[PDB]
Amino acid sequence: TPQNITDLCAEYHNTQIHTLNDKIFSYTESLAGKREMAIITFKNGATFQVEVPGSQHIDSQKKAIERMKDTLRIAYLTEAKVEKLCVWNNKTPHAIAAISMANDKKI
Amino acid sequence: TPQNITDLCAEYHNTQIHTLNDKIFSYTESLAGKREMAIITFKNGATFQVEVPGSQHIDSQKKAIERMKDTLRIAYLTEAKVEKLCVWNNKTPHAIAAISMANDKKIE
Amino acid sequence: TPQNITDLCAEYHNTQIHTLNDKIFSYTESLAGKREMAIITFKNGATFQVEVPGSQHIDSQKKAIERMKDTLRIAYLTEAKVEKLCVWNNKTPHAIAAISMANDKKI
Amino acid sequence: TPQNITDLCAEYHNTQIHTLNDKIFSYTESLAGKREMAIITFKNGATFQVEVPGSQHIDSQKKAIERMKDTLRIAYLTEAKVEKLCVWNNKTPHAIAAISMANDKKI
Amino acid sequence: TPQNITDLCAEYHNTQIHTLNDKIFSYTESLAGKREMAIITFKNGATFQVEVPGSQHIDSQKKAIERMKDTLRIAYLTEAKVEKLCVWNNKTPHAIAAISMANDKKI
Ligand SMILES: OC[C@H]1O[C@@H](O)[C@H](O)[C@@H](O)[C@H]1O
Ligand SMILES: OC[C@H]1O[C@@H](O)[C@H](O)[C@@H](O)[C@H]1O
Ligand SMILES: OC[C@H]1O[C@@H](O)[C@H](O)[C@@H](O)[C@H]1O
Ligand SMILES: OC[C@H]1O[C@@H](O)[C@H](O)[C@@H](O)[C@H]1O
Ligand SMILES: OC[C@H]1O[C@@H](O)[C@H](O)[C@@H](O)[C@H]1O
Ligand SMILES: [Cl-]
Ligand SMILES: [Cl-]
Ligand SMILES: [Cl-]
Ligand SMILES: [Cl-]
Ligand SMILES: [Cl-]
Repeated sequence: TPQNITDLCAEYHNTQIHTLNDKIFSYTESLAGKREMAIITFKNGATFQVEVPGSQHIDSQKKAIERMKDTLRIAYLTEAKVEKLCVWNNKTPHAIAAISMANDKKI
Repeated sequence: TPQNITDLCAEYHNTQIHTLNDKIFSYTESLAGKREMAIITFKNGATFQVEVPGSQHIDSQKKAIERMKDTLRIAYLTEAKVEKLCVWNNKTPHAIAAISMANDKKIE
Repeated sequence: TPQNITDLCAEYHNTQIHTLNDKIFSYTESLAGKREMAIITFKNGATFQVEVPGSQHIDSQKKAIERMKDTLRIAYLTEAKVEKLCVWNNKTPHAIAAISMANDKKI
Repeated sequence: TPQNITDLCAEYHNTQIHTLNDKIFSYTESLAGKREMAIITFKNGATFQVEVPGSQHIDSQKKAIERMKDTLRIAYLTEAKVEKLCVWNNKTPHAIAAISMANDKKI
Repeated sequence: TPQNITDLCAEYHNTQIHTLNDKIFSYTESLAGKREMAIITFKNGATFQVEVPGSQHIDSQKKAIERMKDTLRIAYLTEAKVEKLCVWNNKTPHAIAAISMANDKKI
């Protein structure tokens, strides 16, 4: 089992780490058919999505996808500082796989 | 896959964007039979709903409909600034498809 | 489709609007068998319930009942001002059908 | 239908009211097998549980039990004043059946 | 039935108590297939996980695992002081079984 987001990311193909050390700039969610997703951006312009659930996901991910959208909403609303995101880069926008938050970390 | 609410809205018929850049003024929710819905207004009278679930909605939307109602309630309570709404304009009040929030975006 | 709580209320038999313009004074919830319900009161003495789910409710209402209890709890804990309640008056206490909140509204 | 926690409590065998008028001192929760429960204590030492779900619970209580655990967590974190608890006194620690909160009530 | 996290811990093999009396330093969560988990750390370098649901877990634990992840996220965001963690020591990082929070306690 990995002990941090960097080592978790390294277990998967087509993933990279983005280091943000920043709060989320915008949050978007949709209930439109076939676009039931969230999108977040950072102030520089970096954009990310939580993918629409689909056949690329296994059953255990269904709940985790819903959790990630809860997490991003509350993070946005509390202006919580996001440390890193693990993403799949074979999607546009990049698709969120994991998130870390560590407000007090010296950078 | 769209990158923002405006491009998202352009994928659908009978939709438009409202640019609000303002907090929600009132939040109403109902459990009454056949009116299981939410209604929000902004200070000068602009009014929106989250539709009662029905045969126009597919199963993948059911969770997202419940999520939107949660988002609107917490936005109302925290006085969070709503940037845009994507709505269907073939309903009255206009029916919410998507929402974006971006507090620090400089308005022009 | 109604655009406000007053118009929504007028659609049903056995309903009325209470205008409170006040925060909730007390919140009570129960997990006891056949009394899985919530009760709120206001400082003016008014008492209301969120009814136990039963045969008088249709399937589409089950989720909304749980949502109403969530909404009343967070309103209570944040001292959110409640504008109006739409209630059924053929139950004692009066059974909540809809709630509206509008902090800045002038009175 | 009862109008308050005291009258609700008196409808059940093996129950009693505790008048606390105080915030929760500690909150404990467990995911360990057969001990999927919550425990709260007050500064006077009073200790209570939200029981592990079981065959003594009817289906309508499962959701209410999960809600009660949500309510206690948020009450703990916001330091909300608990007015009264209704508890089953045939379990040790006594098992929570209902809760009431009423911050502005005189004591 | 145990009345506290220490006595709860002593009912299970391969467990131990960590006393932290400190807020969570970082929170990490993942939706990646087969790594649907959460990881928290403390200032002192100590790292803990909430395990991916699996065949080591009984059905009644599934809801409680999801609840624990909710509790840790909200604790991290509010800077709530964690008192003790009960963990399994036959996993790396140590797997969380229970958590207690008691802000006003004398150390
Ligand atoms: O688990 C979800 C992931 O599934 C992979 O197969 C896909 O390449 C990724 O882009 C992401 O969708
Ligand atoms: O997905 C929900 C939408 O479904 C469409 O068919 C309808 O025209 C819209 O008004 C909206 O109800
Ligand atoms: O939908 C809930 C309502 O159902 C009605 O039939 C009943 O008369 C009301 O008191 C209320 O229970
Ligand atoms: O519904 C839960 C309750 O069920 C009763 O039968 C039992 O005596 C109580 O202690 C409590 O467990
Ligand atoms: O219930 C979860 C636990 O199950 C045990 O059998 C295992 O040894 C622990 O490490 C933990 O996984
Ligand atoms: Cl892979
Ligand atoms: Cl793509
Ligand atoms: Cl009617
Ligand atoms: Cl009884
Ligand atoms: Cl064991």
